Amino acid sequence: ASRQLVLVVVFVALLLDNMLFTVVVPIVPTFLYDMEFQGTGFLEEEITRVGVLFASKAVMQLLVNPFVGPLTNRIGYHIPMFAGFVIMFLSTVMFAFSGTYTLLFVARTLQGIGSSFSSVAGLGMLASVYTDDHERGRAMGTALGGLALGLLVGAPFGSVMYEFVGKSAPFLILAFLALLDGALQLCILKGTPLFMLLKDPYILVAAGSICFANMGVAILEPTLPIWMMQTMCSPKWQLGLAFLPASVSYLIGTNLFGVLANKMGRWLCSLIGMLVVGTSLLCVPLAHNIFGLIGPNAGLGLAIGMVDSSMMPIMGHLVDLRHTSVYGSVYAIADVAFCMGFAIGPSTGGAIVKAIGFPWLMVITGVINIVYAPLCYYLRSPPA
Amino acid sequence: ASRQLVLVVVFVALLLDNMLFTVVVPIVPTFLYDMEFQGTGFLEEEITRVGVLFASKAVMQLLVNPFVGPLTNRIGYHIPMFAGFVIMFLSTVMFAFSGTYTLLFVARTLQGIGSSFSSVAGLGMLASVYTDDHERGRAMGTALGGLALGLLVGAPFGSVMYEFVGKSAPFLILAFLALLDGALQLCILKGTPLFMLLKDPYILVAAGSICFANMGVAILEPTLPIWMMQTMCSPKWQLGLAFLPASVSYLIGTNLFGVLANKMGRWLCSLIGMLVVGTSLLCVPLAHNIFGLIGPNAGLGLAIGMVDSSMMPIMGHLVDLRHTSVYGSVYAIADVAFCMGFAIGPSTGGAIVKAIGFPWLMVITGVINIVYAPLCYYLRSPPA
Ligand SMILES: COC(=O)[C@H]1[C@H]2C[C@@H]3c4[nH]c5cc(OC)ccc5c4CCN3C[C@H]2C[C@@H](OC(=O)c2cc(OC)c(OC)c(OC)c2)[C@@H]1OC
Ligand SMILES: COC(=O)[C@H]1[C@H]2C[C@@H]3c4[nH]c5cc(OC)ccc5c4CCN3C[C@H]2C[C@@H](OC(=O)c2cc(OC)c(OC)c(OC)c2)[C@@H]1OC
Repeated sequence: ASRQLVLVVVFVALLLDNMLFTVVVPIVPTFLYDMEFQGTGFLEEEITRVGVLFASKAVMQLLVNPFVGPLTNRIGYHIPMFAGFVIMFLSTVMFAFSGTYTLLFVARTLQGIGSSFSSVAGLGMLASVYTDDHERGRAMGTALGGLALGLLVGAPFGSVMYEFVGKSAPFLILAFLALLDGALQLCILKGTPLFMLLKDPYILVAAGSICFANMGVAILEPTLPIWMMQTMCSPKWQLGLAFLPASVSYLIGTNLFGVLANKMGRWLCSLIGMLVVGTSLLCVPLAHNIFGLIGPNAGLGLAIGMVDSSMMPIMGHLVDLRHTSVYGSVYAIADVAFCMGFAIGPSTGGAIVKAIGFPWLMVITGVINIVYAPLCYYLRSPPA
Repeated sequence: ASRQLVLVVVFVALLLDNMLFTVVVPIVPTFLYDMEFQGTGFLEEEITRVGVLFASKAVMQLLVNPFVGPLTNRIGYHIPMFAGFVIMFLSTVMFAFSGTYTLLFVARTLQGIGSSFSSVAGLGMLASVYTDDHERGRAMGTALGGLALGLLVGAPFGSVMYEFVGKSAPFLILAFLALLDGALQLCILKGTPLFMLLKDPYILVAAGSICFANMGVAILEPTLPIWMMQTMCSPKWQLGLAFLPASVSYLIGTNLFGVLANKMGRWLCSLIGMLVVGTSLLCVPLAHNIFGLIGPNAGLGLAIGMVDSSMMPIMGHLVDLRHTSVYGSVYAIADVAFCMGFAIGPSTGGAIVKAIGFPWLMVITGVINIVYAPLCYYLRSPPA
């Protein structure tokens, strides 16, 4: 029993969750194309179903989030984390051994449930173990940076491993890593609820800004590989590599602008980030080769880093100013915003790409971001 | 008689016209203040009249512009140019000796008529003298360079000279320069009309682009000095110097982006420059000292330079692609945009500032520019 073991456990759990989220994007469209028969343009018939597949995790996470907290209060913290590891291992094995469409849907649903359980339980355990105030910050920083590390490491992993070792290599590797995390976890040892926090306009503006900024990436996952295979004629191992700028630029932007944004005002950072997201999504569907998506994706990642570094401190400041705040107050609002974006984006986006073209979806999302960007003016000098 | 005299005549005429347009900015409100009266404040009662006074030039420029063409065809070019000198000299003398509000109105009106006549006749004479189709570009370029140069030394001239020499000095100097231009002038010697060009959407979008880009500076003239004397409490000689960044930044931006815009697309330059304007007009009314306007004014000038350097070649290309083009079709389409901007901006700005607050006007203009910015996506790849 030591304070570092819980940190390493939460680190590995969040890394595994984000890696399993990201790895699926290069793999599902390629597998669905391969099972029927770069050859054919029949993917338009399946776009609504591939889009609805991705939203299952967000929908189940939203459905299961409110019940997690009371369970942790009445039966502790370790058992919900063990449940999360078991569900994650079941999800990864089901992904590895699935052959049809329904099995992948079940895998995504189970992954959503396990992710919600593991996230809430791990945050609770890290809060409970450290009781120094200042120390909690350096622990939460490392644990939350683990998510970005997993996102960076796992984006081109699946696409490269699918065409070389097979369809069951990355999922079994993630299963072994989850088994290691579970084995490590085997050796261990209030105020203003969220629905009141979402009742004031100042928090709602920030949450909507975060959701609309992340919908650029939310609706680019299930629709970009299909677009690449239909038009660009790129090989199957480069589909995951097109998302590397979206992660590297995000990490660079979040570090640099967490350093710099306090000097020139946070609302200006949010406005410029939203505008850059809109312009980047507008310029995305003009590329005729894989090298042409290096620019717009990088700009997109930089603008999302802009918004995510300029909005969280504003949310914390508002919660401290007008309500009573706890350690995880900002986390619940951020998670609700992310899940709402990931659950509303793909489900409507698939319908839009069947009804009309893929570029019109990008133009619509960019225009929505640009129109919403002026509304960040409200956040400056928030009244008590 | 030669070909380098007409160039200097058109140069001096455009230079003096722009100086007389710009030097009235910090003289009218200060004259009203020191004729009606730290300082008791009532300028909110007269802001509407001050705003309406500035629109007369644009209004009867638009009213008189259609009639100058057939007159030039029937009776030549030199006589309408000499009439411009006579009307401009009358306007500057009237500005020098005016004491009441009606005289300033009629002087501005005369300046509008003289500016329209001088501009049309001068461009006609420059086109008539040169008939090489290569040196004509340099001939227009020098005159428009003088047009740009006037607005640099026009704004921080009246404000500085007013508090040190008096109210009758700069107008008399401009009158002497006008008489010199007339003395120089004394020793001298068709397709797709405009109303059909304003019928296709691809030109109307560009015209609205230029107009809504210049409305930010159009509504900033009559209302910024009054705001400065009401809040910032600056001396009377610093009102004119607050517009120098909007001139220098505009010149720098127009040079750089005329060099650079073709590499990254003209529509993207316009889209980026219509958002810098919206942010600049939003950060303008937050300053609490004179030194806080150096940033937003420079940004506004840079964005206007971006738009004006990325839109004119688009208009020329569109007119060549879909219609029949002449020497100054882009000139006419730009004039109809500038005059509409200067005629619609100040009046409604005065009404808004007397109805709601001054900062709300800049917020509305910035929101309008941001909303209209996505519509520049249409201008890429226009069909034939
Ligand atoms: C699945 O990806 C995630 O799930 C994370 C990211 C979401 C999004 C994203 N997805 C991609 C998928 C790709 O595959 C092809 C490629 C690129 C991207 C990008 C690029 C852009 N990107 C940003 C990532 C943001 C992460 O969230 C946090 O960093 C965070 C930080 C906090 O501390 C301040 C929080 O506390 C308040 C917090 O509360 C919930 C969350 C978020 O959840 C952990
Ligand atoms: C009165 O100001 C004008 O009247 C000129 C400018 C309008 C606007 C402006 N006003 C100010 C007043 C101030 O006092 C306090 C301070 C700052 C500014 C700024 C800063 C920003 N600025 C830009 C200036 C632009 C000029 O117009 C052209 O340069 C032009 C070029 C062309 O060549 C391509 C044309 O041909 C197609 C053309 O056709 C009609 C016009 C325009 O008309 C001549």
